[PDB]
Amino acid sequence: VYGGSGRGDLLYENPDARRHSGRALGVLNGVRHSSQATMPESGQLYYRKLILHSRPPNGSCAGLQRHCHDTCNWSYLIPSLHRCAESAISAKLWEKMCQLGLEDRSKAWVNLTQYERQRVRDGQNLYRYEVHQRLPLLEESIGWAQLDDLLGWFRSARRAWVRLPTSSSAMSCRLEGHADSRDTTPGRNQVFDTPERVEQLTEATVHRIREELQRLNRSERSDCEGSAAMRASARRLARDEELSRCVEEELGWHGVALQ
Amino acid sequence: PRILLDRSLWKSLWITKLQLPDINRWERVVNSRRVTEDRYAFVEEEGVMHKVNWGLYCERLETELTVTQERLPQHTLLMKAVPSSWKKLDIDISVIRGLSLREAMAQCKLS
Amino acid sequence: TKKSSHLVLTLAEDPEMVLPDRTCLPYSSLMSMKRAGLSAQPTVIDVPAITADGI
Amino acid sequence: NALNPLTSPKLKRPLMTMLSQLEYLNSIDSVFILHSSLMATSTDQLVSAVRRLPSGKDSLIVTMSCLRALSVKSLTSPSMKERIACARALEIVSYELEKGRAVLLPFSEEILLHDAGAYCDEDLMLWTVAAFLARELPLVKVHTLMHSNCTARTPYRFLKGGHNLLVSSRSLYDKGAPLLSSLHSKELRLVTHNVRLRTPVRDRKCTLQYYNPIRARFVYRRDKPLFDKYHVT
Amino acid sequence: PKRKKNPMQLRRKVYGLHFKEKYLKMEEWYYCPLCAEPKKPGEWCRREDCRQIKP
Amino acid sequence: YQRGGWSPGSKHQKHMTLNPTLYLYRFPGPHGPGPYTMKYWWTLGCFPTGMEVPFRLHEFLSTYQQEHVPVEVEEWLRCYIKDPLSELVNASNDFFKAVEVYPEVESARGYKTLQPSIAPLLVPMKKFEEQLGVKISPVGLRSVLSNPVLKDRFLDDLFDYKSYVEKGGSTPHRRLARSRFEGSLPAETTADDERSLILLLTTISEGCINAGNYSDAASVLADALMFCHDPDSQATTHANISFASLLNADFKGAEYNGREAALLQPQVKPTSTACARGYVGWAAAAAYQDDFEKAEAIVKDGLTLYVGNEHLEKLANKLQALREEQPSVYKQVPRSLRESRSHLPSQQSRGLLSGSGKGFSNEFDWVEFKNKLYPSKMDPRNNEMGSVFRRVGDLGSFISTSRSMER
Amino acid sequence: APFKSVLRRHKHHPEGLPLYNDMSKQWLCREGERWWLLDARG
Amino acid sequence: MYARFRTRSKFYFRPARPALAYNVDPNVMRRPKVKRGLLKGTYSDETVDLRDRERLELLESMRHPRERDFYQDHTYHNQWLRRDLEKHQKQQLAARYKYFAPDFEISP
Amino acid sequence: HYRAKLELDRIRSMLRGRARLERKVGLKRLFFLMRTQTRYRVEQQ
Amino acid sequence: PEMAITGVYRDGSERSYNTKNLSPMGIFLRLNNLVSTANDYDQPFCASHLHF
Amino acid sequence: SSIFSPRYDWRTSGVHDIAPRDEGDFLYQGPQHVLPGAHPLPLHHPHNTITRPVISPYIP
Amino acid sequence: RRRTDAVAMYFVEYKNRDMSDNHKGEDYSAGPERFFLPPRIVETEKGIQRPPHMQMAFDRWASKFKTEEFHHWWRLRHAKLRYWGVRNVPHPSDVDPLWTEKEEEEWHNEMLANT
Amino acid sequence: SQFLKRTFVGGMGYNVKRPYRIEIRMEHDKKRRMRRRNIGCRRMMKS
Ligand SMILES: [Mg+2]
Ligand SMILES: [Zn+2]
Repeated sequence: VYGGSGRGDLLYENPDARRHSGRALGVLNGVRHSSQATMPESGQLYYRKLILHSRPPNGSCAGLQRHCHDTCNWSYLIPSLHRCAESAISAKLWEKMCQLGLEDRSKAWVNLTQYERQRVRDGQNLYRYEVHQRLPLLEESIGWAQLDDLLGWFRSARRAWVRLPTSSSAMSCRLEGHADSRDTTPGRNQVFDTPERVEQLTEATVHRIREELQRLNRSERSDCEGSAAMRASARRLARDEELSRCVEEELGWHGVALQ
Repeated sequence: PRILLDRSLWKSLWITKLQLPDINRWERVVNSRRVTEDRYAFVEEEGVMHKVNWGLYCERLETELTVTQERLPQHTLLMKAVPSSWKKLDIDISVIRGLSLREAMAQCKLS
Repeated sequence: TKKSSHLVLTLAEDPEMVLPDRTCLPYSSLMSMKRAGLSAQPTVIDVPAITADGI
Repeated sequence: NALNPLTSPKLKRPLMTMLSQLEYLNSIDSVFILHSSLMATSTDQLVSAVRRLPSGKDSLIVTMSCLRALSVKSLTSPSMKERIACARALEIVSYELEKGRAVLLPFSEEILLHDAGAYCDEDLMLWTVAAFLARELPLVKVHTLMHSNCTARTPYRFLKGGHNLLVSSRSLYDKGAPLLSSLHSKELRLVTHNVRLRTPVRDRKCTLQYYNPIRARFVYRRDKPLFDKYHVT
Repeated sequence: PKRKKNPMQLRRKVYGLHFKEKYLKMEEWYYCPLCAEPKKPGEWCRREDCRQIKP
Repeated sequence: YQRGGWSPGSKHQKHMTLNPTLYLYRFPGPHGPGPYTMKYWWTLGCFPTGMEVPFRLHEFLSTYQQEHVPVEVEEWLRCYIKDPLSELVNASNDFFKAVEVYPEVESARGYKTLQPSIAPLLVPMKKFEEQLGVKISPVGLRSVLSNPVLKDRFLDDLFDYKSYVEKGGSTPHRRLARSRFEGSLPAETTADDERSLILLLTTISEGCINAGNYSDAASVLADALMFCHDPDSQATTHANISFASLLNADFKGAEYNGREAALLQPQVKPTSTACARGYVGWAAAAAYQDDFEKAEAIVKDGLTLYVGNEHLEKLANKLQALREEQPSVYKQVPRSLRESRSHLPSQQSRGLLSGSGKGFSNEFDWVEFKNKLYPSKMDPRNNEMGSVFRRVGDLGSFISTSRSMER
Repeated sequence: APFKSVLRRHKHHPEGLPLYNDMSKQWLCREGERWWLLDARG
Repeated sequence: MYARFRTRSKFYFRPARPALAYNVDPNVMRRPKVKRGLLKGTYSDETVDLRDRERLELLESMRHPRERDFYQDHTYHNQWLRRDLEKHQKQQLAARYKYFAPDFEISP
Repeated sequence: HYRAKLELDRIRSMLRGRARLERKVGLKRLFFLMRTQTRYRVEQQ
Repeated sequence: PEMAITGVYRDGSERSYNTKNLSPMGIFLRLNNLVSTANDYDQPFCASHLHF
Repeated sequence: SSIFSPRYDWRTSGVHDIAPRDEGDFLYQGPQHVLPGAHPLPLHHPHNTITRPVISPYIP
Repeated sequence: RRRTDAVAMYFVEYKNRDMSDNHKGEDYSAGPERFFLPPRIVETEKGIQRPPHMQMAFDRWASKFKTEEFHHWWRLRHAKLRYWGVRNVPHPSDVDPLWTEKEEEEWHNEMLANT
Repeated sequence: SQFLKRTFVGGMGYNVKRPYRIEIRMEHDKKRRMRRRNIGCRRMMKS
């Protein structure tokens, strides 16, 4: 869990399976007893600890002396989802889909080719996977998020054509599989109720957007009262108007209303 | 061979463009034919292995690593073919490791 | 064997870094400058901040 | 959690504590346990430690014993550098605990964790936490932020007790033994690392005004042919 | 009758003082009060100021 | 005999009777062509053995085939350049969006938080710079974004500039076009877009000064001075350039801009203090050049013009504090010692970066002569012992020197 | 692997040789010690 | 006072990488395709190769004046005897100019 | 002739220096160690 | 398919046996070995280890 | 390797991913669960009358 | 220090610069533009005059280098030092003469300014 | 390098044949200039 992949990483790296090597396993670095020659007893926790903690820091470990990345920042996690949606669905495909959805309201699907349908489906699938992988860091950093990224939380879903679940739609059901066989290994951060946690994250981010708007308006009113003059900047007025329009538009697209 | 896939070897060596016409496509033998699907990758999601598009997955990993290394607040420079033996260069680097820019430049100019 | 090597160099920003003082001059230099007539301490003049009021 | 019962409100992050967030520390990759001896003449290592908190894979364990030691040696210390460093460490740890990036070991959880009847201080509670999570969460890399001169850095020769016949080298991996019984063996030191994250810059202070055996020869040396217009005695 | 030396026999030279004083050592310097350049006491510049009053 | 490999690239002893090889002076090793052979590849044109065939197809493809364009196509290439006004509008919109989406820095307690890097801002600002002819400092931009009030000023000025350019066009472009047309066949006041542009550039320069990059601050002020055609704006910009040059230890430019701001007094509005700031900068440049009597005369004239503005009064008090001690030590500053002592850390950093070190970057390692590097011997400005110019001889023309032993 | 350093405490070194009654090691114990009095008369 | 120096074992023993049999890397079809050095941790914002044409003066400045290099204007061996290129260069030629082969044009 | 090369190559991490770096030296070292430890366990421990 | 049999335990541990060209009786024996062991420790059988 | 060899069972982990793929993997229901491919006899070519149909009056 | 052998360099001069007939007001902070040109002079001592015999000797020695045979010697020295393995020596095609007509004209103007 | 020269760091011996081969090569260069041959370096590869 240390060397291979962390909490919010996207790369699936099985630490015990060396599927990325180009050579047979010659020397085992972390070995406690010579008896581990013909039986390393890997999989046991106390031995795999020594086996994995002796690995060098890779591009995801960010070693002790090397400066680490602010990965747990909402202002980084939201543009990451937006770039995922962009790489999934191209610009021309996005424009055509917007035109078709505005002209027929999900009735002109016959116009798109099968390749584009598969591109949209694969994009939704990859976006759901990335949301699953980023959910812990998101719910951790929701406290100090900023309004632009709070709105990008919905912008990215809309761009990926994924309607967020509220209590097309892709976060509505769980991945099928019996509980007696699922990977319930501790230490592997994997949520099991995604339609239940993404919904509460959406509700929390709507509440956070409302709080941020109220705080901004209250700060502006306090500054105006302290200045004792009705002099609002044109930049601030235009910004307030455009954000007030964009927020309600992109929340109504998903179905959530700001009240 | 009865059925020769494009990525298999027969009287030939491995050439990337010849054995992999499209790296996002995966060829196989379905009903005594060459049937090509979209290459995928298995990822852990909700305790099970799920199939994602391999090309999109690799592009996402690459772009994420690049943007993280970019927005990391530092600057790395790789100067290749330095006219010095690596032993002597490491000798001289040991004195400059763990300094400030001012002290590093000062020691370099005074040595 | 004409040997050559590669060099990796990373510069990072550390706001908590405190550099030692390197402007301390020896007593010999101080009293020589005094004998010449130069001030032992560098002349510093307050410079007003940049203002965009006239525009 | 995998068993969905349905098939058959506002979320807010509370104060991070170890015993209540054991599930979080197991997903976390690396855990650095803070020690008050690190706050000697500087706080740069603590700053470099809290810089790794926004990585999402690193955690910081600060105990109430550590906080009490910090306050004590901030109020009573013959070194103003150490007093200032400990006060700054207090404010940094307070900010981190208020934001929710570092975890805290309150006194109640310290009671719940430490072995029964054993006196604990900062030095012993450090290794108590270390042994606990090295025995219970083996897949977490544990580091200790201590001073180079700290005597608690080597527990098997300074904190080790007597020649106890009821302890062995495997007293760390058996769930029925007390946590402090692991002090006698080197396995705790094998599984726990003591690292200096980022030492401040190695730039030497100004030593022009100290005695120099190569500059002392020129004190009484004749330098008439060295000057033209500004001869000084 | 010499034989190949192991890495530990090679590093023994580092333990001595003759190796550290030649390679691993820094300079005591200050800013030239006239040229504003790093400077070691005892050596001076080619300059009519730094030759009369040599700091 | 043959205590190693047999190929010429091997590393051990060989012999001619058993392993005869042809004379190979220097050739690339088993891994790749080293710099010792690439030197020959770039100077002589081939590796110094002559057995290697020069294969420069890749660099030919990279340079000549790329830079080849048929004349019939390049005749029309210039007729499809993008519209400058639309390019400026799009660049301004993108730059404004990228600056607005910049996150606010969170102030931590006990330590300084690292500012978020300007990753998505270097390209939009690059397009803005290349479309407007003015370069912006990235350090100054980062500092303005870190500063909350400077960020608001920059946002407001950039929005005003966007609106003015989108509603009326580009006044600098109009001025250049009208000047070119008049040259092929007067001067209006500073327009609103030009005012907003010089305002945002002044904000960028103030942020760059708060950072500590005086050279870039002065450069931004210089390229902003080219957009003001109003006396008030010109006086303010000249005072700003004078202060920036004082900080950057550019005493000549500081004095010039200060006296320019002072000369802009008669045609300026009486409320402005740009002329007072110009007098302050002029006197400060004089004092830094160690002309104390000149600085006193300048500050006295400045006081008489402006009866005692606070900046002039503080500068006069500082000059008087220096004058109450200069005759107590030397009665004056010596003429051969003026502008000799360093006073600011900017010139200290500049000397650290571009000084002469022990062994290299001095007059004994390599000398420059018309954009070419020469050894210490071949120095045309020096005939010291060890130079090649002491072995020229009389050249069979006439006995130039009376020296009997040499030359 | 363990490593016994070549730079060892010497009899001619100013740091000198230690007293094992004062040292603090893992293999030294002074808890269950007792003091006996032996008489060598006869 | 003294900086910490440590002799590196890679400078004492570093063999060659394992070569590829039949030019096949055995895990091409198994591992993802990411740019080299990213997952390992090798990253660089700027790469200055001192073997380029624009870095020649910098290379010759960093070199020492004592070390001399001969045959700067001439060459011991005659460079006007025609001889074949290197194997990789001939392979580059064959891979780039494939229409030079006889009867390469499709008919009809 | 069997020398347990594939089995003893996994335990070169427990050695140090040239035995850990180079394969032949480490194999000889581990072979000697296992043989001597077997002897000691059989007739001396 | 991977010719191997894996056992996942309640403490998160895993134990795999190789079953390439192995009889079904041997596969059954290794499966019973999996269900018998707990995969929590690996200690020698010595006098100082007879008592845990 | 050979079954009577130390290198036969030296792979202890990493062979199987703990997570099963949600497309083909299933659980063992019990004795009445008809598993595809399972047969008591060792059949290196497990075919039936559907994959390899026989052409004869009766099934052998 | 001298880069070739890392030897310590020393500037040796005479003390009474102002009391001298020659070298009165000469500035040695930086060398002249050419080795045959008169040395630098401070702005304060621009009107200084030199002894006529030394002036004539210096003028003869400097006019020695104003010929084309010196340019040929210069290019031949380039060729010799390039054949001898000395680096950072340009090609005699890329070299340019130390003394040209316009440069000599402006140097004569500066010499008449310094009188 | 004072401490190094004191503690004899480096080869206490030195080359002995050079102070004569140098003047031999200088005389040979004189002879080459006499015979109108280009002067070559004494040690092109023995360096
Ligand atoms: Mg010939
Ligand atoms: Zn100086």
